[PDB]
Amino acid sequence: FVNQHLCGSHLVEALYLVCGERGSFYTPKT
Amino acid sequence: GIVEQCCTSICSLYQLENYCN
Repeated sequence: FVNQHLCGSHLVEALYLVCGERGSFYTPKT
Repeated sequence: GIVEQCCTSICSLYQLENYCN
């Protein structure tokens, strides 16, 4: 059911939606 | 890696979760 591709922006955001890891963890840029 | 997987391939609810902790 939740088997799609999340590239570009989708992941950086997904984190916020589930467990925000964009602090001093995995807060990368492209 | 953290994103690569859910980008080049597809991932699941848990594959995502890992980030969490």
